[PDB]
Amino acid sequence: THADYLLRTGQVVDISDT
Amino acid sequence: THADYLLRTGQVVDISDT
Amino acid sequence: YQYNMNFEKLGKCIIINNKNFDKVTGMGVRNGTDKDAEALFKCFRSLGFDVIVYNDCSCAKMQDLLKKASEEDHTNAACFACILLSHGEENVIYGKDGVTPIKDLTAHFRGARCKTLLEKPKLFFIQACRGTELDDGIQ
Amino acid sequence: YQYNMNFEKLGKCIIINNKNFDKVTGMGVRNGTDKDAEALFKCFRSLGFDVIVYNDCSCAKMQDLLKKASEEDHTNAACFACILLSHGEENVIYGKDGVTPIKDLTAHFRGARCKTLLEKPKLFFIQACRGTELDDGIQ
Amino acid sequence: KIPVEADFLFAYSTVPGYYSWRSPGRGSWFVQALCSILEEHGKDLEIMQILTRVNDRVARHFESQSDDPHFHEKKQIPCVVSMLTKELYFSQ
Amino acid sequence: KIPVEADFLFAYSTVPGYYSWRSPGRGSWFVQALCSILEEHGKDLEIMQILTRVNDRVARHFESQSDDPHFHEKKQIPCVVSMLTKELYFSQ
Repeated sequence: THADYLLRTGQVVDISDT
Repeated sequence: THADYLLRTGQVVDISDT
Repeated sequence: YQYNMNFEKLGKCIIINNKNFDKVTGMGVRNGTDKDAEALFKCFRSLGFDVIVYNDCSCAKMQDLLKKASEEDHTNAACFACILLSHGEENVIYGKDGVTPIKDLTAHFRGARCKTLLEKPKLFFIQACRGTELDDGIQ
Repeated sequence: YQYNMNFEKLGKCIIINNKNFDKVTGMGVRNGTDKDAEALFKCFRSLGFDVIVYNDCSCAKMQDLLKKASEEDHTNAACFACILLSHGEENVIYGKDGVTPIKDLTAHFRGARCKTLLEKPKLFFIQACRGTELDDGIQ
Repeated sequence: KIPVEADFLFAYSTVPGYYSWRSPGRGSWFVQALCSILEEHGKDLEIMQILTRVNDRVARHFESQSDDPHFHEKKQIPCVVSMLTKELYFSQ
Repeated sequence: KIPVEADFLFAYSTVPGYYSWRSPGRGSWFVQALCSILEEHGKDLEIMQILTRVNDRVARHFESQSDDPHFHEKKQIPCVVSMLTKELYFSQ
């Protein structure tokens, strides 16, 4: 899966910046 | 070992009684 | 800030006292555990909890026990407490007939599973081995 | 009581800031970790610690960094703190080149391995993943 | 909105990987101590203060005795895991 | 004699098994909150009061966002493991 990839590689991040 | 056996089966108690 | 304690009652305190285990498991008798259960019940009762003591529970009973406790209406309760007294190993506790992971026990009180205890303190006191390591001490 | 804070210095504080990882590990770049390290530095320094920041540390560095730290003399120190910033996994933190169990880092301060800190607080702040579960939230 | 894993507290009698002592006479160390501290300070201190004191008591007033050297004079320290989001007092 | 496992305290950014959040713009949720609480009470409150307040701050004031739906509106709760035997104040 792709979602899993980003997570196991630690790339998922909070975009609440804006 | 007897030590490991007594421990996994939780039979080792504290004898500070007396 | 602190948790709000203005409720009709403080809550329920469930005590699981496992002393005798089936021959199979090979686990010994936990002598001194009846003294523990006696002390704990006496103690949590005076704090104000509604104490219930269960003895030599199977893995099935323990799950059922807690599942149905989490299905009750704790709306008028300040918190919840559960004391586990049994054999154990890393991440698991013994029933009289076998082993149950602790996470499955505490899971019944997580989020949607018990909307009634949300924002209220859920306390778990666990008297059980977590391996066979021995702390030798120092100085 | 409370721990005795009557000593020359509060204590040493090590900050390990792993941001860029080896292509091999496959791990991503932890953007925003420098922001955490700068804040932590300014923060713990104001509390009174002697803070040192080490970046992109390999697993070998992390071990040594902490081993030698435990070999020092904290006789005039009150406590000790270590902050770890990195990718992680259950019971594990990533160095730049690989993974290292958290228990091997902390073991350097266990009793006989650092008599200077016996009876003194040893604080480990750990900002690292511990799996990939996500909390959906409730209510 | 809040985390499903919030507001839980686990007071373990021992640290991960270790054995947990008990006396067939007076019961286990963790429980004996947890109770005495609760009797006295239960209506005054906060559980963390309560449990921190419990940690101190089983760590200084308890050491094992065994006719076997493998299990003689051993020590024990409890383990408190916290996800509480506020202070907890059993009172008003 | 004291236990070799005593006097250790761990402040984890998340509970076992979960993911730990951060925004490339402001940094980790756990750190932003630890620094903020420490910046305001570091010298007045006990270690567990601090960490307990950090637990509340990241539980209530943080919530994720992502273009991907499988990562939107998620939460987090820090985990504190204490084997401490006394109260800890940084005010020397």
